Amino acid sequence: TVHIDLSALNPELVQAVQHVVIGPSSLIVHFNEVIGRGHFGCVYHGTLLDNDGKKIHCAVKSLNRITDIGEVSQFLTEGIIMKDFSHPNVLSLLGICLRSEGSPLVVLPYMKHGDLRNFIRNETHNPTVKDLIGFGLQVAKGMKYLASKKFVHRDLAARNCMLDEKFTVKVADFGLARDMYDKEYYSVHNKTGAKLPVKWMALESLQTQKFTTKSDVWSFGVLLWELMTRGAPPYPDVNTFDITVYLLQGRRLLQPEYCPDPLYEVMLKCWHPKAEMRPSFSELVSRISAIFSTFIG
Amino acid sequence: TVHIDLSALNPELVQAVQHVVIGPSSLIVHFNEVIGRGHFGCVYHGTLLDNDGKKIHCAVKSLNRITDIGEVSQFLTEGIIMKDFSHPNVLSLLGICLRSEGSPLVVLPYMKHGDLRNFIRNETHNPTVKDLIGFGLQVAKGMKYLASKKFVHRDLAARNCMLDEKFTVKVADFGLARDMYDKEYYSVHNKTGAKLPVKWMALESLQTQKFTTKSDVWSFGVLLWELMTRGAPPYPDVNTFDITVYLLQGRRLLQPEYCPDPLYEVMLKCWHPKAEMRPSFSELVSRISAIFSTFIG
Ligand SMILES: Cn1cc(-c2cc(Oc3cc(F)c(NC(=O)C4(C(=O)Nc5ccc(F)cc5)CC4)cc3F)ccn2)cn1
Ligand SMILES: Cn1cc(-c2cc(Oc3cc(F)c(NC(=O)C4(C(=O)Nc5ccc(F)cc5)CC4)cc3F)ccn2)cn1
Repeated sequence: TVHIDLSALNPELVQAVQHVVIGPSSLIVHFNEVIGRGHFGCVYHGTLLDNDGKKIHCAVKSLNRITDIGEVSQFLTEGIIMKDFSHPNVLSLLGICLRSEGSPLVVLPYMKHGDLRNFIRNETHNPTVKDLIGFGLQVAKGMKYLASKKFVHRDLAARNCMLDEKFTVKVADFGLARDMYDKEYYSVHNKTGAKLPVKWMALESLQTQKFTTKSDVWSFGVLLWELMTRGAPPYPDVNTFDITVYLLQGRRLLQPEYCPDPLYEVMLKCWHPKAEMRPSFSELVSRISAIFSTFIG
Repeated sequence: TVHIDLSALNPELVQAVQHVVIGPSSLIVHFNEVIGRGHFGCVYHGTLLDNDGKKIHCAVKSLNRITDIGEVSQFLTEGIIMKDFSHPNVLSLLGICLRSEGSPLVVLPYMKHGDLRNFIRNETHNPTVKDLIGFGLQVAKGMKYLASKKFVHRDLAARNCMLDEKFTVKVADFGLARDMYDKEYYSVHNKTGAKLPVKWMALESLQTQKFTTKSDVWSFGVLLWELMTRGAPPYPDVNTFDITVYLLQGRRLLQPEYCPDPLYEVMLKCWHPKAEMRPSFSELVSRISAIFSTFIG
């Protein structure tokens, strides 16, 4: 039971939400089929009805246990941010349900193969080295696009990239994760306080808490490493409190077994201690494209 | 076009600069908006970004026309000297940009009301006698602090005190000045040779070119006089070449119109021909505090 005063929301926000509102008899939420639980609420399988009558399989993200109007606001703006991107390697929005009674909803296209991290860890799938380089390239393209819209991601990692039925990677800001044998996704970050994924963070972000596109580039480097190790945890035998010093000493993730030398060289350029010396996403797309092009497998 | 060998700088200096480094990701230099031109280079309006997102209005001091590595060194040490002071009446440092390619930068907080001399001369502002005594007191407090760190200023005068949006005086070593109708600051001292502001200098400094805290006390006396006359030039009818003799004869700046007797008495004690007989800044803070406290206006 939720009653929301719509008049207490920013009116421009409400108007933006109206441009992507979902029809009254188009969405079915399968409460029986949970995808995950977060601090915000639940994510369900759902079935949206096309402007024609067609049945679209989607993921319904629902806001539950609401305590204040600011929480509704943030939920809705996150939704609106992703409405104004349009790129095959960035996860798109199907719609939003905002009513004065009941949980607000954000509806997303269903991603057949879930998150990229569980996919590359899954032993039934045998993604080849070339494939993994392919996935890293599609990610670079998504970040290249987002960096062109001056959007800073802050939480790039394999767990936040989804993978669709055509094996297209959609960069996303899911915030949830799951284990190999878990049926359901759960929250990665704490309910309150800053989102700090230490082992994906740039040296300067660890020190100053300031995130930039150039720090997304670092996280990408780490994301590449995940791909080439098929989802190994980074710096496993290092405590999250010692990471900073470890980096300051000049140590870096080591070359994974079947990772090509020039791709590992890309990862290092991503981890350059000076941000402005790291490559842009545009340069990464070109470098990794060249590598992919000349790779045999 | 300038390229600097960082390895040719003292390594401790470079390490100190690292503790206050700014990212080329955070500073915007408005080359279109010049504040002043000196022999070192230019000062621009600029916009620095807070460690997460806030836009800070600053002044960017840039080193241009560099001929040798010693010049870079001095520029940078001046910056570092002012990083290790911390006092509300001493101008602080926002940061330094030191890169191999391009002009080195020192970034400072923007002072809404510019230098103290132009402020008290400005007829749109009607600072009362009490206010002016207030400004002199804030200066004494700044010098008191600097004298406790064994720092000798050498060039204290109203033109080198800045004034912020709360009307706090920041003692500084700006080195620049401007006229009532000039839109832009210019150099006070010659390109080459010693910085010698004759009408603010202690008798012994005029003779021996040695500067001490006790000679800063003299300059302060003169600075007080500027304040009480709302920025009149000192010894106007005296040539800079005859000042020494004039002082040797025992003559001193006269009592300004609405200056209180006991504050003028403070100024004289500052101009005592024997340095060790002048008051310390700590004594000046007490004396002027008492005067300010019992002043009605
Ligand atoms: C088999 N399987 C299918 C699934 C499955 C699970 C799904 O759940 C979600 C996935 C998300 F990515 C978000 N994301 C979000 O809610 C937001 C988001 O994506 N932000 C954002 C996006 C792109 C940007 F560039 C920048 C920001 C608004 C935060 C939510 C979800 F519920 C969805 C589809 N499919 C899981 N397993
Ligand atoms: C409206 N308006 C605002 C403005 C305006 C102009 C500004 O220009 C500057 C002011 C300075 F004081 C320095 N100072 C310096 O560069 C140094 C300095 O201050 N050293 C120092 C400082 C304090 C000490 F106790 C001892 C030494 C290193 C020499 C530089 C500047 F570019 C800045 C802000 N605001 C001018 N008009």
